[PDB]
Amino acid sequence: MMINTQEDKLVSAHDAEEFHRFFVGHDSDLQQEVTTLLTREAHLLDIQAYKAWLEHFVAPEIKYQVISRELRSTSERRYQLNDAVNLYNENYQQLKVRVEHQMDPQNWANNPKIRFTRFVTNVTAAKDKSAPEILHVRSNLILHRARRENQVDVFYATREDKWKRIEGGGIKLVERFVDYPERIPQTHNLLVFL
Amino acid sequence: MMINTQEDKLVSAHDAEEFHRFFVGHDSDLQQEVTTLLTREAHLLDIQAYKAWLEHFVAPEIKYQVISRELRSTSERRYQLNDAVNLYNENYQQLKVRVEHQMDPQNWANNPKIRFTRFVTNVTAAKDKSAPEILHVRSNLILHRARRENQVDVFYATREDKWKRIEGGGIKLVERFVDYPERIPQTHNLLVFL
Amino acid sequence: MMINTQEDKLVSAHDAEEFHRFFVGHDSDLQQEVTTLLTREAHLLDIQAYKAWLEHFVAPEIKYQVISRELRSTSERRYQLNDAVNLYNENYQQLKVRVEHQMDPQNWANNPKIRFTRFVTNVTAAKDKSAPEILHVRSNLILHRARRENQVDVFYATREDKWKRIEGGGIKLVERFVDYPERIPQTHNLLVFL
Amino acid sequence: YQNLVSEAGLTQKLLIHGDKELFQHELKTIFARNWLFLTHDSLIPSPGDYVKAKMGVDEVIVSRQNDGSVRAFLNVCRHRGKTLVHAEAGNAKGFVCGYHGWGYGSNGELQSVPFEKELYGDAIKKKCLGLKEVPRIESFHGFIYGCFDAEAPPLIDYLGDAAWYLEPTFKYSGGLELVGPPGKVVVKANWKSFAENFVGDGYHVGWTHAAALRAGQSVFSSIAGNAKLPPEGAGLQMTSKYGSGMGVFWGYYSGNFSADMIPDLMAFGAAKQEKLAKEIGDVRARIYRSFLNGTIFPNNSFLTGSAAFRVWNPIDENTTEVWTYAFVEKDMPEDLKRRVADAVQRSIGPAGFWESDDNENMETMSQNGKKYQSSNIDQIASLGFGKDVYGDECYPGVVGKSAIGETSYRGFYRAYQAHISSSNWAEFENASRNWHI
Amino acid sequence: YQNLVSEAGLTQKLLIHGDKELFQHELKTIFARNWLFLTHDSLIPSPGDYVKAKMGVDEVIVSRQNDGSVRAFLNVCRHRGKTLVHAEAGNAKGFVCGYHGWGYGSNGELQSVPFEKELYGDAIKKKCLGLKEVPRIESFHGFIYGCFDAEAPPLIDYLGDAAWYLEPTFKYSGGLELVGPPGKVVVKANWKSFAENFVGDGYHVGWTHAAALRAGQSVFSSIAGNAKLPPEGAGLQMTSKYGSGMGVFWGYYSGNFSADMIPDLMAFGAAKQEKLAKEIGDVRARIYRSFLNGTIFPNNSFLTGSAAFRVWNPIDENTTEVWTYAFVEKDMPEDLKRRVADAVQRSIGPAGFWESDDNENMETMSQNGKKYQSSNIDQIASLGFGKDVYGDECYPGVVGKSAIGETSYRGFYRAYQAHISSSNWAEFENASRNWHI
Amino acid sequence: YQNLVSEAGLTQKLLIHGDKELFQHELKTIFARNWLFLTHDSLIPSPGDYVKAKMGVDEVIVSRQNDGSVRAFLNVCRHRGKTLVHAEAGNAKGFVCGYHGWGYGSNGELQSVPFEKELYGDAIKKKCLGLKEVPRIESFHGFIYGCFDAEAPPLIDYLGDAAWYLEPTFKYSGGLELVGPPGKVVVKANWKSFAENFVGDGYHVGWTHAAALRAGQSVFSSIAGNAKLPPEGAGLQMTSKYGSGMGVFWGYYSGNFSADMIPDLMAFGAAKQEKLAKEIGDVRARIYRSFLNGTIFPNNSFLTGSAAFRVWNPIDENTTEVWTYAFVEKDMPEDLKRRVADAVQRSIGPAGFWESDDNENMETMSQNGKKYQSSNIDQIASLGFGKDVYGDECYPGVVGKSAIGETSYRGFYRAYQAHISSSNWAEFENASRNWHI
Ligand SMILES: Cc1cccc([N+](=O)[O-])c1
Ligand SMILES: Cc1cccc([N+](=O)[O-])c1
Ligand SMILES: Cc1cccc([N+](=O)[O-])c1
Ligand code: FES
Ligand code: FES
Ligand code: FES
Ligand SMILES: [Fe+3]
Ligand SMILES: [Fe+3]
Ligand SMILES: [Fe+3]
Ligand code: NI
Ligand code: NI
Ligand code: NI
Ligand code: NI
Ligand code: NI
Ligand code: NI
Repeated sequence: MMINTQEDKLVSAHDAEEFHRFFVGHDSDLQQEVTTLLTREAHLLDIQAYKAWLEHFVAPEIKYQVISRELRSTSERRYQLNDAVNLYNENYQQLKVRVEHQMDPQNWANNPKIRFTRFVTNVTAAKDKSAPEILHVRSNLILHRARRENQVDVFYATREDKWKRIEGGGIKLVERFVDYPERIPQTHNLLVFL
Repeated sequence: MMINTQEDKLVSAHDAEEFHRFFVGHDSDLQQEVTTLLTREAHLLDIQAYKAWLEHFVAPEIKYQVISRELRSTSERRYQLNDAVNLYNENYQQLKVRVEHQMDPQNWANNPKIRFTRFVTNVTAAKDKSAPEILHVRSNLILHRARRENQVDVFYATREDKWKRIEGGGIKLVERFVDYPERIPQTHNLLVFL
Repeated sequence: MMINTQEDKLVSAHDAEEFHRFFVGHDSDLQQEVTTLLTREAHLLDIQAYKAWLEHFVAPEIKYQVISRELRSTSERRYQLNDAVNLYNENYQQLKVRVEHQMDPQNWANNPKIRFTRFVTNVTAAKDKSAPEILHVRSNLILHRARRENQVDVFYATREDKWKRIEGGGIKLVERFVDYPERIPQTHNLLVFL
Repeated sequence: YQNLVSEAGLTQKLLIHGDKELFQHELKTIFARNWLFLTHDSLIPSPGDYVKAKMGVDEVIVSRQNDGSVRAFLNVCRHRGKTLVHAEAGNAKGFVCGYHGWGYGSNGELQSVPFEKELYGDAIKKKCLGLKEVPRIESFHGFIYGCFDAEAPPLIDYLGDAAWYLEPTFKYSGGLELVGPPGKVVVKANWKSFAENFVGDGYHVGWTHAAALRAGQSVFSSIAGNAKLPPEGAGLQMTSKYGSGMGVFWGYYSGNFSADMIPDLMAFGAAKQEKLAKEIGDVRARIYRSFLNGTIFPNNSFLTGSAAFRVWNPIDENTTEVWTYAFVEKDMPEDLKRRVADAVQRSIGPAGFWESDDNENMETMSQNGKKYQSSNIDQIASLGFGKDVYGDECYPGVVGKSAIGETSYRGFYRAYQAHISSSNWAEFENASRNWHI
Repeated sequence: YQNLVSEAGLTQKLLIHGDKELFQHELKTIFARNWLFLTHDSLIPSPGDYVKAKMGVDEVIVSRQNDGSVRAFLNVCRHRGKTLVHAEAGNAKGFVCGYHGWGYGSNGELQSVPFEKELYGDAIKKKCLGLKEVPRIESFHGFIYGCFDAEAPPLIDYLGDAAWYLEPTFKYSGGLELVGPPGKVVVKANWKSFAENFVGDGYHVGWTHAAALRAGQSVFSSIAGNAKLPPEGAGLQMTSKYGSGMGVFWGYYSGNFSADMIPDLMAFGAAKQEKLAKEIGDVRARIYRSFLNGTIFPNNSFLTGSAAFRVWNPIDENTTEVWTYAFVEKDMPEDLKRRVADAVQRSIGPAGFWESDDNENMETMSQNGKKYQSSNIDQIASLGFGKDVYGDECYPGVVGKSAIGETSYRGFYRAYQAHISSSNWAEFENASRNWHI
Repeated sequence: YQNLVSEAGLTQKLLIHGDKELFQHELKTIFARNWLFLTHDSLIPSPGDYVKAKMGVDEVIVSRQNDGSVRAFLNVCRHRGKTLVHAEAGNAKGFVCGYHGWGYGSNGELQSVPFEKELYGDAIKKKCLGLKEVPRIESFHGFIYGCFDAEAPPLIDYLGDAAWYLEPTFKYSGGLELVGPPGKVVVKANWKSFAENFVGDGYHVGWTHAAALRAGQSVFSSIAGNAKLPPEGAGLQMTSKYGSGMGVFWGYYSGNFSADMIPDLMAFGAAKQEKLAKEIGDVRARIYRSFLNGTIFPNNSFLTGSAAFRVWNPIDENTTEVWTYAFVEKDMPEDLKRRVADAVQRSIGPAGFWESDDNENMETMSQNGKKYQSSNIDQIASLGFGKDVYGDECYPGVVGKSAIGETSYRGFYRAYQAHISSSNWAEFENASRNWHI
C-alpha cells in the first residue's frame, strides 16, 4: 500500500516511503522478536543500567540523534538555512561520556535516585532489503521521569532505529533518530535516553 | 467468563456483554492481525496521510462517532432527555469534507505543520458470530498533538470498532464509536481523528 | 544477559537479578498468554467490574501492595528507619472491603459515574523456576481517571506480579507490588486499582 | 477602568483580553449585574427537572418547580459551603448535601437536618438557611435568563431593539427547542474574544474559514477570500442600548452547514417563509430564513439558520469554558432535527471544523493582551463607521448596511465600557443616555 | 481582614477558603507566629539523624545534635540561596551545598568554604553565614514543634486546656512512636478545610462515610446515616485559648479501622485502661481508650485510637500537601504496630478509602470560596451553640456535651480571626482576653 | 523596589528571584528600556528573511529589508490584535493576517485590506495602521539588538568597557556566524538566576560540574573540586557601567567541550592567535583563544571558546524559555563548524549534560525566593570584594584578578538596582554617576 503525495498534501515524500517500507516489510516472527528486544532495552534503561545498555545494546558505530526542528511555513521554500538542531548527535565515545556522568557519585542531580518508567508501543519492523542483518525499527515511547517529590516530566517520541544482528545472536543499535515533536519541551531538560 | 450485574453494581448491561464478547472471542491469530492493522492505521494518521486513510482504511458505509455524555446521577432514572452529544457522527462524505479541509493550503491552523504521535494499546478483537467478515475491535489510544512551540494536548480514548474484510484481503472500518471520557476536554478542541 | 553492579553504579542488586530473571525467562507462548490475561484484567477494571475482578482474577492468598518510598541519599547508609509506607497492603478481606465501598449506592464520590481508561504496555513474563504454576509478570500501566467535568488524573506505574495457574485453566493474582514512582502524587488521591 | 474603549466604541485596548485585575472587576460589574443565559424550557420540561448552569464563575441549579415556574440557586450548601449537586442535569424533588446530610427542596428550602431534634433544637432556624437564590429569572420565548442584580431592567427591555430581529425565528416560527446536551470544551481565550466575533464578525468568514468553505460548500462560499460581497446584498448589522447586537446575511438559512444539509433545510425554510409573510410581512419573513449572527450581552451568542446557541463561560482572563447547543424549530421533522443537532457540532462544536479555525484568532488575541508592550496596541472597530443610522422606518436600533461591518462591535464595547465604569444600573443608565447619538 | 469570622466564631465567610491575598497574609500572621509540627523523637533518634519538614511554605532541616538536642534550619544556602538538602530523611554530620561547595555542620555552622584561603581571606566571616535557624524548638512527649516567632508562648502553655485531654494517650500510656515515612499527596483544598474537619467534625462521619462504615464495620457504624447518637453517649468536644480543640467519642479505641482490627486493638486498650485507672483515675483511663479527633492549631491534626497524625502543609490558597503518619504505643507488640501503621493508610492515607470520601467535601468548599457570588456565603458553626461551659469540675477548657458538635470549630476560628487581625503575640493576647466568656 | 540590592551590589534579597510584582515591574523598567538580543546577520542573510524573537515577554518579527537594513515589529495585527506570524523563521516579502486578511509588507506597512474599496473607503487610513515598530535596532559585529526605548544609549556605548574584551573574538577574528536553529527549553527558574551564573560564576564549575569534568575531561578539569586554581593563573573578571560583565580563564579555548574536541580546536585557535598577535598584540591575541563567560545586560549570555550564545527569555517570575545557539568563526573548516554546533548542545543545550547539573541550582534558588521566610535571606556576592580596580593600564572597566570571583555579579546587580529604582534613562544615569567608585 502506497500514499499518493500529490493528493495527500500533508505527507512528506520521506514519510510516505517509510510508511510503504514498514507496510510491505511486515513479518510476524520479526514483530515478536523486535517487541521483545525493545521491551528488554526499555527495562534496562528504566533500572538505570546504562553501562549494560551501552555495552550490550549499542553498536560501536552508533549514531544516536535527537533533533529539534525549527517551525517553518509550509509555503516558505526560499529560506534554506539548517532547520534542525541536534539535541543529541552522539557516537559511542560521546555516549560513554554521558553514561560516566550518569553514574558518577558526584552527579548531584541523581541524588536522591530518579525514577524512570518507559512505555513502548506501536512497534513495527522491517528487514533491510540490501543488508539483511539490518533491521529497521519504528516504535513510539512515553517516558515518565519523577524526582524530588513533585517533579514529573513526560516525554513523547517516535524512535526511528536501525539495529544490527551480531555473531552469537545479539542485536545492537546502530542508529536511533528522533524528530522530537515538541519544539520547546516544558520538561526542564531532555536529559533522558529516548 | 461473565459479570453478574446484580452484584457488580457499577457495571452496565452493555459493558458486561461486551466484556463477555471479547473474552470468548479471543483468537491468537486474530490478535496479531488486528494489532498490525491498528498500528498501520495509527502510523498513517500520524504522518497525516488522511486521503490514504479515508480511501484505504475506511469503508463507504462508515459511521464515525465520538460522543460526549452528559453527567447524570446514577440514581436519577426519571430524566430521559438525550444524554449524549455527537462531537463526531460522520458518514463518508462528511469525513471527505473534513479531510479536504485538512489538506487545503489555506487551512491556517495547519501552518506550521502540526505533530501527531499515537499510542495504541490493549487491543482485543472478536469475529462477529453472525457476520464472520465483521471484526469487532476494541483498543485504547493516547494521542499527543504538539504545535506552535509550546502547545501540547493529550487525548485518551477507547475505540469501539467494527471492521470489515474486503475482497482482495484488505480490512476497512465500518464503525468507530468513542465515548469520550472527559466531559469537558481541556485541549482547546477535539479536532483529531481518534 | 547480566548486569555488573560494580560498574553499573545506579542499579540495585534487586533490579539486576529481576532483569536477568525476565531475560532468561522469555517464552513466546507465555508472552501472548500473559498479554491476554492483563488486557482482560484491565478491561474488567475499566468497566468497574470490581466484584468479578476480585472473584475471578484475585487469589484468596493475595497480597496487594503499593508503596511510597521515602527519598533517601544514595550515600546515606547509616539511617536505617523504614523507608516505605504502604499505600495499599491488602489481603483478600481488605480488598473485599474496598470493593464493597466501591459499589455502595451511598458512595457519594462515585456519582456521577467515574471514567477509567487503562493502558498496559511492556509486558514480560517468566515461569518460576521452583513453582512452575507461578508466573512472574512485569507490566507498565498508565491509568487515566476522569470525573466531575474537568478532573483528570493520570497514574504511571510498574506492576510486579505473581500469578498462579488454577485447576480448570484460570489464572489468579497472588501478589502485586508497585513501588509508586512519584513520592507526592498530584492526583488528589491514589484510590485506584493499579 | 476608564478609557479602555474610545467614544463610539471605535477602539479597544488589547489589554482588555488579558488583564487579570480587569477580569476580577468584570465579575463585579458585568457578571453580577447583567442577564445571563441559563437554559431553555425544553431542557427542564417537567416538575423536578434541573440543569446546572454557570452565571459568570458561579454555578447555579436551575429547577422546574411543582407549580410550573423556574427558580435558580447557587450550588452551595448553607452549612459548610460544599457544592450541593454534581450531576449536570436530572430530575429530583430535593437535593441532599453529601457532607453532613442537610436536605433541601427543589424550591431551595432547607427541609431536613440530621440530628435536628437531638442536637440542634432551637439552635437552628431552617427558614434562614435556604439556598442562596438568583433573584431575577425571566424568559424570552422559552429561553431562560438569570440575573444576580434585583435592579436590572426586565429581560425584554434589556434585549431592546435586538428583540425585533430575533422574533421571526424565536417568536413567530411556532416555537423552538434547545437540543442538549451541549458540547463543552475549554479554550485559552478571553470570553470577550468570542463575544465580539459572534456579535458582528461577518468579515472573518471568507478569510479564516476559506478552507472550510471550499470543503463543505456552505452558502457562505459567496464571500470566500473576501473577494466579493454576497449577491443578495451586503446585509445588515445592528446594535442596541444594552449591548446586544447582530448581523443579517439575507437568505442564508443553511449558514455554516455543508452542502449535504442545504437542499432539505432551504426547502423547509422557504415553505415556512411563504406562510410567515402573510402574518408578519415580506421583510420579516425573509429575516426568518436569513442567517443572523449575534451576541446577547454579555456572553451568550447565537446563529440562526445554522441554528447554534453558545455560552462563553468565563474561567479566568485567558480561559473560557465554551458551551455549544443546537436549536431546532419544534415543527421540523424529527430526522431533520437530528441532522441539524449533529451539523451544529460538526461546524462549531468541540470537534467542529470551522470552530478549530477560530481557536488561534481568539487565543492569540487574548494572549497578546497579556504581554506588556502588545497590550497597549488598540483594536480598531471602524468598519462602517460614520454610516450607521438610528430611527430607520423599517429597521430599528443603530443599524449599518453590511453584515460585514463593526456596527455591533462598537455597540458591544460601548455597553461594556459603560458597565465597567459604573457601580450600578442607575449609573449605567446615566452613562448610556446618548447611546444612539 | 476583620469580620471574616463572627463573634464566638459562629460564622465564617466562605471566601477564607479561596482568597489569594488572605493566604499571603496567613503566611505572615498564622505560619510566621504559631507552633508548627516538625517530627517525633523516634524519627530522628540518633545523633546526625535529620528529617526535612515544612513550616508553612518554607522548608527546614530538623537535625539531632551530637549533645542529644534538636535544632532546625531553613533549607537554604547562605551563599546564593540554593536548596541545601534534597533527601527527606537521613543521617549526616554536615550538609554540603551542591552549587559551589559550602559545607555546613549539622549545627548549622558554616564550616568549609572552597577557596577560602586562596580567594576569600578576610573577605569572609563564616560565623555570620550559618544557616538561618528556627529560634524556638520544643516538644510535647516526643512530638517536636518549631516556631519562627521568638515571642511565642511555651508549647505547653500554647496547648492550654487541650493538653489535659491529650495526656492519657500521649503522656501516661508509656510513650508513643511516630511511624514513618508519612503518606504524602496533594489535594486541591485550602489547609483550613482539613483543619476544621479534624478539629470537630463528628457530624460528617455517619453521612460522608456511610458506605465505608457499611463496608468495614468500624465501631462508628453506630452513627451511620446520622440516625442515632452513640449508645455510649454523645461524647464531648472542647476548645482552648490558642485554638486547639478536639472531640471525644467514648470507648472507640479502634476508630476508623475495619472489623479485622477491632478485637486485638480493643483487647490491648482495655488491658492498659485497667492499669491506668489506678494511676490517673477512671475517667482519664477511659479517655486513653476513646477516640479523640482534633487539631493542634493551626495545621496539625490527629486521631487517637485509630492512631493518626496529620499535617496540612499549605502550598497555596487552593492547594495542600497532606502528610499522614501513624503512631503507636511503644509497648504494643511489633506485629500490632505494623498492622496499625498499615490500617491508618488504609483509611486515611493517599489511597485511604475513608479519606477519598472527604476529598470532594474539602475541595469544593475551597473552590466555592474562590467564586465571586459564592464566596460571600457564610459557613455556620452553630452546633452546640449556647450550651458550652467553662470551668467544669472534671473537664477543663470550653466544653460541649457532644463530639457531634461545633464547639471546637468556634474556638479554632476565634483564634484564627484573632491572629489575622493581630501584628504580634501581644496583640493576639489582647484580642483573646475574654476568649472563654 | 529600593534596597533589594545593597551598595556595591554586595548582597541581593533572595525574593528578587521569586516575586511576582517585581517581575511585572521588570517588564516596565528592565525589558522596556534595555538592549535585547534579536538575531545575527547570518540568520537573516537575504532580503525578506525573517526570524521571530522575544523582547522580554513580547514577540517581534525581525526582517531583512530590500535595502539590506533590518527592521523589527511587534508580532500583532493592528486590526483585532491576532498574532501575525507563527513560523519561527522564513522568507517573505509580506505577512498576511489569517483572521480577516490584512496584508503587511516586510517593512511593516499595511498594504492590502480586503473590501477596502467596497466597505472601508475613507474610513481607513492604512498609513496609520502599520505594525508597531521597535524604534531602535543596532548591531555589534553582526549581532543585532533591539530596544523599545528611543532614549537608550547607542549599543556600543551600552557595552561600555565590555566591548574591549569581546573584540578579539567578535571583531578581530574575521567574522562570526551564529548557527541556528537554537535549542529551546523551558526551565522553572527566574531569568536572573541564569544571568548571574553566566556573568561571573567561575566558582561553580569545579563543584557543580565535578562529574561532567571527570567524564568529558574538559580543560576545566584543572579546577575540579574547587581544590586548585588554574595553572595558567586565576584569570580576570570585569564589569561595566550598564551592567554587562564577564570572566576570563586564560587559554581555555575548548571551554566546556570534551576531550574529543580539544586537539582540533586548540590547534585552530593557536594558529589564529599567532596571526592576531601581530595585529592586536600578545595579551589581546591570548584573550581571543581564552574562555570568556559573560552576560550582556540584561538577559543575553555567552561563552567564548566553547562558543555559545544564550537568551534567557522571561515567561514569569519562576519560568524562563532558554535559547541556546552555537557560534563559529567564519573561516573555520565546515566540518569543524558542525562539530562545534553539536558540541555546544551536548554540554549546555536542552539535552546538555552540563546544563542538566545547573537546573537545580537555578530552579531552587528561584523557588526559595517565592517562600515567605526564605525570601528574606540575602544572597552574598562578596568574592573579590575590596580588591577590584578601575583604570588599569591594560584591562579596562572595573576589574578583579580572578575569573572565580563575584566582581561581575556586583556590577550586574548594581545596574539592575539602578534600573528598577529609575523611571527612565536619565534617572538611571544619575543613579550610576559613581558606578566605578
Ligand atoms: C458571521 C459569523 C460569526 C460567527 C460565526 C459564524 N459562523 O460560524 O458561521 C459566522
Ligand atoms: C470525627 C472525625 C474527624 C475527622 C476524621 C475522622 N475519621 O476519619 O475517623 C473522624
Ligand atoms: C564560568 C562558566 C559560567 C557559566 C557556564 C560555564 N560553562 O558551562 O562552561 C562556565
Ligand atoms: S456542608 Fe452541607 S450538610 Fe454540612
Ligand atoms: S549557593 Fe550554596 S555554595 Fe554557593
Ligand atoms: S485581526 Fe488581523 S486582519 Fe483582522
Ligand atoms: Fe469563525
Ligand atoms: Fe472524613
Ligand atoms: Fe554550569
Ligand atoms: Ni524517518
Ligand atoms: Ni556486561
Ligand atoms: Ni460499547
Ligand atoms: Ni491510494
Ligand atoms: Ni522488584
Ligand atoms: Ni462471577
